[PDB]
Amino acid sequence: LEESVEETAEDLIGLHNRVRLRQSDSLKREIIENGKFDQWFDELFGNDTFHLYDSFAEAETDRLLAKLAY
Amino acid sequence: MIVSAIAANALLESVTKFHCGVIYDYSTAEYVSYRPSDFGAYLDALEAEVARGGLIVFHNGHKYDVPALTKLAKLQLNREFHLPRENCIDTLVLSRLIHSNLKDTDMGLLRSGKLPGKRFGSHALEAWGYRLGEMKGEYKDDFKRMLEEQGEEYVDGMEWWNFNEEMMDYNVQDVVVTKALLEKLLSDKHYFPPEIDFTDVGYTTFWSESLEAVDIEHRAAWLLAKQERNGFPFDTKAIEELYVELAARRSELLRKLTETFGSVEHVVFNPSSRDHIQKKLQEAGWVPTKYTDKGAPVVDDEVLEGVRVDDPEKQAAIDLIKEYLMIQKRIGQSAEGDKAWLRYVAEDGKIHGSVNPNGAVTGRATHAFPNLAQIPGVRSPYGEQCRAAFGAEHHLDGITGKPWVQAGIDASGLELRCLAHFMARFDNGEYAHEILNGDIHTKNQIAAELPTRDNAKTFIYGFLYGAGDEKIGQIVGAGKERGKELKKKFLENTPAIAALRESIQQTLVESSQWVAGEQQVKWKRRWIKGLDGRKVHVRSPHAALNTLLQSAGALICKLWIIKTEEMLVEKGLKHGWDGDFAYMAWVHDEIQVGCRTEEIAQVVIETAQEAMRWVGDHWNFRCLLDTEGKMGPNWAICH
Repeated sequence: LEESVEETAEDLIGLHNRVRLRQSDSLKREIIENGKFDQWFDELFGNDTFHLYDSFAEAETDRLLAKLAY
Repeated sequence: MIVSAIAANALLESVTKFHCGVIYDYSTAEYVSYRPSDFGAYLDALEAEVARGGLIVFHNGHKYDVPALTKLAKLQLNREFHLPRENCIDTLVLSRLIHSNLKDTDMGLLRSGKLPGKRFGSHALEAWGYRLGEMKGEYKDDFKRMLEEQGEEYVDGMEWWNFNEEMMDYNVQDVVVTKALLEKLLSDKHYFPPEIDFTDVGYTTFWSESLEAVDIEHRAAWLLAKQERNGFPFDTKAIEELYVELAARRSELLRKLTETFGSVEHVVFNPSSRDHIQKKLQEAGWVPTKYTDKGAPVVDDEVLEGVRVDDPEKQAAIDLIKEYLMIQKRIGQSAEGDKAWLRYVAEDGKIHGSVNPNGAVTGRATHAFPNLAQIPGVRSPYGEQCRAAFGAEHHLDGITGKPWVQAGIDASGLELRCLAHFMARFDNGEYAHEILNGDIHTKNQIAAELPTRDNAKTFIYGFLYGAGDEKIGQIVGAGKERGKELKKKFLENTPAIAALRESIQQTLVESSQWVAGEQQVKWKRRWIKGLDGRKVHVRSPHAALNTLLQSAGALICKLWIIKTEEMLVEKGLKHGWDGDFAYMAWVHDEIQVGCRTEEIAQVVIETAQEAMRWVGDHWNFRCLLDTEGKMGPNWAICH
């Protein structure tokens, strides 16, 4: 709830590849635009297993449980 | 990716017709030959590789082939032909990058008799053909000897005046060595990772999967080649108006310098050639102090200032000789030289000083014909006139007719800030903030205990670059006694510097040992990683620091001058004398940019600073980098 879906994915992506894509700032722009992002992305989320919540615009209780049940 | 090489009638200055060219495609795995009527189809084949997003392989193409194909397409086919910088590669540049250390290695190859002595140091195609074993013969020598023996002599390059079926075959010969040299460079995994076959990828992937230095070098060589074609506007009349004032001064002095003396033999001596001052001072009663390795006494500017003789006329004549030698130097650089400036002024009124990019072990390029990076400064005699001759004001605008304005921007204290970056790892940015706080020469003075700040300035650079203890002691008028204690005291007050040589020595290396007065400094690792990741073979651990900092400083400037122009193009300005600005000269940490209006120069100055901060941000520099700009007509004002 406290971070966009891209930010939680950002953590997951780095975590899978045993790295921190939040502190190495030259490497962030490099490995993504070169072809190592698409590589890891398919390597990780390709199994269609990961699902996230996208809003950050203060969800209501039965505007979350509905989505959580979904 | 395709590999090619061309054949023209002459050099970039007066090339008029395209002869032949061969294109080997890695997808088709077959060569294609073109002839002087197939020039049109040749330009199409290169565009097709651009449309697919591939690469075009040339040897010396960034400096010659590509701009020549730009020039040839305008006068012969009346079509605009321009290869983008992103989808063209120059093996010659990569050769200077990957194998800067090769000769060196060539000593055994030179002894082998495999590699010609005239190609001892050349990165040229012919020099590489024997290295790959692909040289079946050279077109340069098989023509010259045919001019002697089979009739009619020759002067300078006539084997290109017109096409011949042997040229069409030696055009292929130039291509297959280019292909093999490319694969020899792609097989070096320090720059090109093995997981990617660069012989079969798109241009977007090639730059990104390669080492950062690879990308910079092609941007650097492309940029500097533009500067050569931009050239430096030159006031011919002014230098001519100086040669008159100097030759007259030389002639009047020559007359006067025969008034004090006084000389199977004859006699005519004048102030030149070591047999001159040596022959007279050993008659005025001068005992030489410092000698040379051959035995001859030292006769330089240093000792001449201190030469004291009992003869007042001889003594007063010393200062007259001091002037004479200096007069010859300026004359010998601007008029009376084989590479004099007046000889290189083209028909446009500009001097096109050439530049070999990172074809120089570590960082800063090399300049020659003429060396634009050794014009006497404003602080030296007659340099004010000299620097004034190199100015944007000496080139009027092809449209408005106005004198362009020059913008001079240098890297503020680049050397010490690079030092602050590598030592901020041990003092947590202490020394780096001392730069920003200002008066780093004041702190170095206190740290090394020097009487004046100027003594600290001359100390910090000499000490950093591996100076003896005598030379350090001579700063305060002493020897190795004060020198050893001056350096040891500086190390104690600046721990980070010593700890820096730990991390370097723990990278790791070997160990050294002295045997009876011989420096036997061995090593295990003779290659330092740069900021872009290139190999910097450096030297013995006795200094090495100088190479690390100068590699850092010059590679920063390379990115700096690249990012500035990219932003200027991004901001909308146009590069070229028909545009708004033009790169004229790059000197270590300073550049000279011609500008159509004063307003444009102001943006250039700000843009140059913006690029310098981006470079510092890109490589996560531990210390802050900055620049200072100066606006004016010529070089004597912008520096």
